[PDB]
Amino acid sequence: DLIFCRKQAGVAIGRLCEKCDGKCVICDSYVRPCTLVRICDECNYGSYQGRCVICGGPGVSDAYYCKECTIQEKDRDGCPKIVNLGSSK
Amino acid sequence: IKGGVWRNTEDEILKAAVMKYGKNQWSRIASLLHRKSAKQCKARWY
Amino acid sequence: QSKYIGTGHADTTKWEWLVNQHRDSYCSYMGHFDLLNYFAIAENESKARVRFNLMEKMLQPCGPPA
Amino acid sequence: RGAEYVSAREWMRICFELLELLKAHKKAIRRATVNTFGYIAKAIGPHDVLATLLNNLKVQERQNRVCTTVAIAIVAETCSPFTVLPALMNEYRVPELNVQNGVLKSLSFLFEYIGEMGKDYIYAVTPLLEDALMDRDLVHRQTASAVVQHMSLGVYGFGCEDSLNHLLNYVWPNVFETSPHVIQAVMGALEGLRVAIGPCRMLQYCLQGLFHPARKVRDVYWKIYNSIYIGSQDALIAHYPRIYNDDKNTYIRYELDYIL
Amino acid sequence: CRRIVPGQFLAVDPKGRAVMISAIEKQKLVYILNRDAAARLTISSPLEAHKANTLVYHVVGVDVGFENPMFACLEMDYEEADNDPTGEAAANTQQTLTFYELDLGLNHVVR
Amino acid sequence: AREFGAGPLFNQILPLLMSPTLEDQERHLLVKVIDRILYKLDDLVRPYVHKILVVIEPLLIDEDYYARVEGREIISNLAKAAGLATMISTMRPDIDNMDEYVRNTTARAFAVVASALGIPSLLPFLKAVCKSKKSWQARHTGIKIVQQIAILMGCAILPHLRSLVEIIEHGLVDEQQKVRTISALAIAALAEAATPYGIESFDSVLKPLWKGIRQHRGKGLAAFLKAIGYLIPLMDAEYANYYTREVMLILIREFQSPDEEMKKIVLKVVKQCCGTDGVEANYIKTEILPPFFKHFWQHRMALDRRNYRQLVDTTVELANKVGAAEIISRIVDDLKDEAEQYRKMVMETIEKIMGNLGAADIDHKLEEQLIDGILYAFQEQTTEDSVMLNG
Amino acid sequence: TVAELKQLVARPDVVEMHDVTAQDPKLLVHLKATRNSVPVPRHWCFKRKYLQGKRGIEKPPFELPDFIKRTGIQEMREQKTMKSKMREKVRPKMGKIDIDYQKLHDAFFKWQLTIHGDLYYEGKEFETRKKPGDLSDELRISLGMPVPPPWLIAMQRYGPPPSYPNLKIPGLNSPLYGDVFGT
Amino acid sequence: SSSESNRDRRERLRQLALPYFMKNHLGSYECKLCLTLHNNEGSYLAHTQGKKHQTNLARRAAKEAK
RNA sequence: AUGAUGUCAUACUUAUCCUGUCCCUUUUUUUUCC
Ligand SMILES: [Zn+2]
Ligand SMILES: [Zn+2]
Ligand SMILES: [Zn+2]
Ligand SMILES: [Zn+2]
Repeated sequence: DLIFCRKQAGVAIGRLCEKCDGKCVICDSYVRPCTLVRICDECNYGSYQGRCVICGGPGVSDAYYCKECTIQEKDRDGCPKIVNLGSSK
Repeated sequence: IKGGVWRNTEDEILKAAVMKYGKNQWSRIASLLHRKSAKQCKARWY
Repeated sequence: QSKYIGTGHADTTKWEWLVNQHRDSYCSYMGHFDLLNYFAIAENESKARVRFNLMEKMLQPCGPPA
Repeated sequence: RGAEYVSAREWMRICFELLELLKAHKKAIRRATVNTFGYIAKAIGPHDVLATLLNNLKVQERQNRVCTTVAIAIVAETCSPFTVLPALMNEYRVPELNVQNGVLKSLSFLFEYIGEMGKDYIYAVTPLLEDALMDRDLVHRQTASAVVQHMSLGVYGFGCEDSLNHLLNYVWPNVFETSPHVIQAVMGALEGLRVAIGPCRMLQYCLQGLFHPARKVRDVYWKIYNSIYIGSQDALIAHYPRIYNDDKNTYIRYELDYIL
Repeated sequence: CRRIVPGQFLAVDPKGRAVMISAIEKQKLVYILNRDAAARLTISSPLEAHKANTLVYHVVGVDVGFENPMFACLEMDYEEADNDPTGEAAANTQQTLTFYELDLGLNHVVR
Repeated sequence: AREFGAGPLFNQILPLLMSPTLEDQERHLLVKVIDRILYKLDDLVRPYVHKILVVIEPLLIDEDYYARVEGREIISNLAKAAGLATMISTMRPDIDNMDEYVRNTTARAFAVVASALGIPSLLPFLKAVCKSKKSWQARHTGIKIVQQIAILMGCAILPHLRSLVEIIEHGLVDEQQKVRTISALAIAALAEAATPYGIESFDSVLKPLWKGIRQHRGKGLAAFLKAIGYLIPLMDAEYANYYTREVMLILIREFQSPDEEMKKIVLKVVKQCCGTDGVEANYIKTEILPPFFKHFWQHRMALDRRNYRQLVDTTVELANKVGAAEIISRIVDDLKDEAEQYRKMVMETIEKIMGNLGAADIDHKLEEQLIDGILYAFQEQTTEDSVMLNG
Repeated sequence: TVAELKQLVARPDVVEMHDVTAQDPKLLVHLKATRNSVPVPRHWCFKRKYLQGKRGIEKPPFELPDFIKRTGIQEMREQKTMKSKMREKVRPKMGKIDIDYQKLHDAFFKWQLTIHGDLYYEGKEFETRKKPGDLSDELRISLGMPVPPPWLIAMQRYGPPPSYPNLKIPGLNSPLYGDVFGT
Repeated sequence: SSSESNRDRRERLRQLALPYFMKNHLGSYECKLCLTLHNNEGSYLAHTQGKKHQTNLARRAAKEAK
């Protein structure tokens, strides 16, 4: 019902809302923000400008990856903007 | 909300509790069980 | 996983697994300047002709399937 | 910020009041709560407050216990855990099981927050993980495995791999099960162990399982072997063993046998 | 060094509009370059040329002045060779030369 | 699932999900069971596909949003679950169906299935449909399908944009009206998801459109204005100089129509046309602003929702060009107006404006009227909301 | 044939019962005998789901590493009425542990398994690592011999045991230090 | 916390009424005849107070007496 | 000496949950008069 879109990673910076603000996306954790999130403008566009990567609210900050997902190199896969398995809006 | 079906665990624990405390103290026995009241424990005994 | 080449599964055959590790070895050879140069030294050719023979052996190796 | 203006007695009372704030149905409440608990942990110092954490009845599940666990972590950071560990490790002794798995979680988050500093304490935790990973009940194997994970990412590159191999022994039997949380746990485990130990040892545990007659073993060992395969696919080359060539196919890669 | 991961072969347009990066197999990516308002170089978002089961011998930039850029990709398909138990596809299979055309307006890369 | 088979289930379900007395929750739950069983059954559902969609397509048009995202999800799972030819061969007879309802919701259905199985697979079907010579209703449907594909897929339309345009272009000149209207509308949706790229793909479409801009009365006109509106940001500031300067006239003249569809369109238009970097301030300041604040700022608008928002945005952008003190200076006096929602509107407008441009431009007296306005409006609050506070 | 398949391997012992049913035995024969690789765990074909609580009910709860034992925390940790608990909140006393931060800056620095060839499986604990030639301390005490165990004097006369034929025990054919008198 | 008192009180009550029931190295209750694991001793006791647990003791009774 | 079938029951897991959210459902026989 909820899974990654995994379109090619662009240069656009990730945007998280109030709620999701502190979370590293994949590890679900708050620890050691280090690197930065990138998603395609196909996932981030228009009404998605400054949109949350998750809930669909306005982004108040930018997501940072953990060090855990860093060494395991998961941050380099397709754009980790969750799509519900209906549309994205 | 508290009401519901009686369970072998609740029923055996009711046996032991009645054995230990005695017949006239219901509030003490209802204290041990969950989702059941004193009236229900007494009427369930008798 | 599927769209990631080299993905295995329970039904994976010998032939496919070994031809995989072959092709990956060859991409490593194309990759590392030195080890390539070692190959050029040992069997005398150009760096070029080496890489060329490898690129010929990419699809074949072990030969036909079963 | 200030924290000096108020006497310690007031503080510890604040603690014993903070303890039941963890019934909150909201996540941000618990957030601020734990971080505060760390701050006052700095204002006082570890032993008393971590003892007050270990007082916990564990009474309900999540919703929460494990928040107290997080407090044990952050408290172990705020002043050196280099002090705190023996108390905890002793408190695994207690026969009550849910708090045993509790302190296992405490180790997990603990290494997650400490990172590099685990280059020492690995040894201390190693035999206890042995006791925990050896299974009383599944949650032991699971949580302990998570500990092995975060430890395994944290210690990377510092030369402690040996004991991590030893622990990998006891990790290895747990590979088989259908329980989602323990199987995904074990997956994270063996991934961290992949990066820490290096692929060669992993693959040396994953070879024979690939072609085994049964379907189960192949399903799993191929899942593992894929996890090992995607990352570090570049470094695997050396470790594929020698496999003899059959009739129609040449399975020997002779390039590696060119000798000057 | 990977099989499918780019960085292996590298080409760029004479006008420097778009640089094309490529692996040995399956992945050929393009970054478009334009100087900023200050004439300082800014890089675009990537694109995807992906073509399944295709070996890339070499990639060379192509000259088209102020046009939709072209790229010369040497390719070969082994999918003919894997499904041919006889071994005929080992021979009788010629490496395909393909020119990809980047298109700025449509902002994708079409064969 | 695998045991009972899809036949008995749907036979015993579809009546319930069809029930006239159905709840909200009960509906949603039956939707859940349909999903969960359709994660398993794959080849089995082929006979029931239409028999499903007939109940499900009403989920796509609904007041509830979550109902809509659910519906799109389960039709995605159904189409991908079944085969392409299953879907196609299934859903043809609903194209010419007398009722337009089924035609519409069916169009959104094709949108969903096309998101599932991709545009190029389904193209020849469409491209065959829009050229159907039987009757117009079909072509109307297929064009609507082009649109709903534009909305759903959105940014991802990009590769096949050319072929899509090449399909739709033949309807702009058709003798029937609807087909023309909905056509140009679909161009609009395209370009809006086409945000700037692929301008030349729309190329051959233009010259008729501009011509039509002259001769049209009524809704179709406004529709063209919608299309052209979303187009202009995609043109070159030189060609779009001329073309824009032509659009401005009609844009002016058409402020006054009572049609609210009209006012929406021409509004967003004014945003895009006059928010163009290649437009001169003074020309807007003279020609536009006085009629703009005259007709557009009224208590018909603000009570509505979409008109409220869009109005906010357009005004914000006009501020972004002509500057701050103008707009604010004209709308300050309305902070003291009776109604709330209106005060809320000008209040959030001032908020965004002073957010972007900065307060430095503001003079003294107008600043007195500012602070007094903001206190006064803040002193009467019928509801609790952030707009006044953040403001 | 499972018979002749055993002639094609350097260590045919690796071939087992279900091995002959493998989809590719002609390889797995060559893998399973690979130099340093380790065997698959044995808990499958046992339907018991990898464990039971038979031997696991006699285990100790836990025992600390000696480095943590010398510290002294063990005695500090060890009860309370409810009103004393609400008194413990109103009264409260501080510093019950009162640890020495020097000591816990000392132990883990100043003071402070298995190789790769092993892997754990379900029931295995002690046995492999009491064998012919290897006994426990106390039973030495009952035996009462000062530092062969004396019935390996009779393993001279009557012969090497049928049960453990590979046997060597000290002084006879096995040419011994501490406890372990045979291997 | 009130919940904590119940756990304590329902262990002691199942200790009074209690030779087979025990507690493993973890905290769970177990019947050493039947090899069953019980979430709460009272819940476990009921299984311990059941007619199946009864039988398997008699069967092991006979099985030893032979 | 733990197989299968049962809507008995209790523990337990996931820093999952509990506040986010309304924005393109606007669908009709073209039809706003110096
Ligand atoms: Zn995407
Ligand atoms: Zn969010
Ligand atoms: Zn992460
Ligand atoms: Zn029993």
